[PDB]
Amino acid sequence: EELETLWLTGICHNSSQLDIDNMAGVFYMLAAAMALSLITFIW
Amino acid sequence: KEIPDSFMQPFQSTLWLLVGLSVHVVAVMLYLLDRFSP
Repeated sequence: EELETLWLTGICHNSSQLDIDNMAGVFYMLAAAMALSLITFIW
Repeated sequence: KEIPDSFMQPFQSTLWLLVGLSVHVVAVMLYLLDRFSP
Protein backbone atom coordinates (compact mmCIF):
# COMPACT_ATOMS: atom_id res chain seq x y z
CA GLU A 1 0.00 0.00 0.00
CA GLU A 2 2.94 2.34 0.63
CA LEU A 3 4.37 1.63 -2.83
CA GLU A 4 0.95 2.07 -4.43
CA THR A 5 0.60 5.38 -2.57
CA LEU A 6 4.02 6.29 -3.98
CA TRP A 7 3.08 5.34 -7.55
CA LEU A 8 -0.65 4.77 -8.15
CA THR A 9 -2.12 7.95 -6.71
CA GLY A 10 -4.80 10.25 -8.09
CA ILE A 11 -7.45 12.50 -6.57
CA CYS A 12 -10.56 11.09 -4.91
CA HIS A 13 -13.82 12.40 -6.34
CA ASN A 14 -17.58 11.83 -6.15
CA SER A 15 -24.67 25.64 -14.76
CA SER A 16 -27.63 27.86 -15.65
CA GLN A 17 -28.95 25.21 -18.07
CA LEU A 18 -29.42 22.33 -15.64
CA ASP A 19 -33.25 22.44 -15.78
CA ILE A 20 -33.57 19.88 -18.57
CA ASP A 21 -35.85 17.81 -16.32
CA ASN A 22 -37.77 20.72 -14.80
CA MET A 23 -39.24 21.59 -18.21
CA ALA A 24 -40.84 18.14 -18.38
CA GLY A 25 -42.63 19.03 -15.15
CA VAL A 26 -43.55 22.36 -16.76
CA PHE A 27 -45.13 20.38 -19.62
CA TYR A 28 -46.99 18.09 -17.20
CA MET A 29 -48.38 21.05 -15.25
CA LEU A 30 -49.38 22.68 -18.55
CA ALA A 31 -51.20 19.50 -19.59
CA ALA A 32 -52.93 19.34 -16.19
CA ALA A 33 -53.93 23.00 -16.58
CA MET A 34 -55.40 22.30 -20.03
CA ALA A 35 -57.28 19.24 -18.74
CA LEU A 36 -58.76 21.09 -15.76
CA SER A 37 -59.62 24.03 -18.04
CA LEU A 38 -61.54 21.66 -20.32
CA ILE A 39 -63.30 20.24 -17.24
CA THR A 40 -64.33 23.74 -16.16
CA PHE A 41 -65.26 24.68 -19.74
CA ILE A 42 -67.60 21.77 -20.51
CA TRP A 43 -69.77 22.75 -17.52
CA LYS B 1 -5.43 32.13 -7.46
CA GLU B 2 -8.45 34.46 -6.93
CA ILE B 3 -9.87 34.39 -10.44
CA PRO B 4 -13.53 35.62 -10.40
CA ASP B 5 -23.13 36.67 -13.36
CA SER B 6 -25.75 34.24 -14.76
CA PHE B 7 -28.59 36.62 -13.95
CA MET B 8 -30.41 37.17 -17.26
CA GLN B 9 -27.89 37.39 -20.12
CA PRO B 10 -25.32 34.78 -18.92
CA PHE B 11 -28.37 32.93 -17.62
CA GLN B 12 -30.06 30.83 -20.31
CA SER B 13 -32.45 32.61 -22.66
CA THR B 14 -34.21 29.55 -24.10
CA LEU B 15 -36.44 28.32 -21.28
CA TRP B 16 -36.91 31.87 -19.98
CA LEU B 17 -38.36 32.78 -23.38
CA LEU B 18 -40.41 29.57 -23.14
CA VAL B 19 -41.84 30.79 -19.82
CA GLY B 20 -42.53 34.19 -21.40
CA LEU B 21 -44.41 32.64 -24.32
CA SER B 22 -46.18 30.34 -21.84
CA VAL B 23 -47.45 33.22 -19.69
CA HIS B 24 -48.42 34.98 -22.94
CA VAL B 25 -50.55 31.98 -23.98
CA VAL B 26 -51.96 31.68 -20.44
CA ALA B 27 -52.95 35.37 -20.48
CA VAL B 28 -54.61 34.97 -23.90
CA MET B 29 -56.48 31.86 -22.74
CA LEU B 30 -57.65 33.39 -19.46
CA TYR B 31 -58.89 36.51 -21.25
CA LEU B 32 -60.63 34.25 -23.78
CA LEU B 33 -62.36 32.44 -20.92
CA ASP B 34 -63.16 35.84 -19.40
CA ARG B 35 -64.83 37.02 -22.61
CA PHE B 36 -66.68 33.75 -23.30
CA SER B 37 -68.24 33.07 -19.91
CA PRO B 38 -71.15 30.57 -20.18
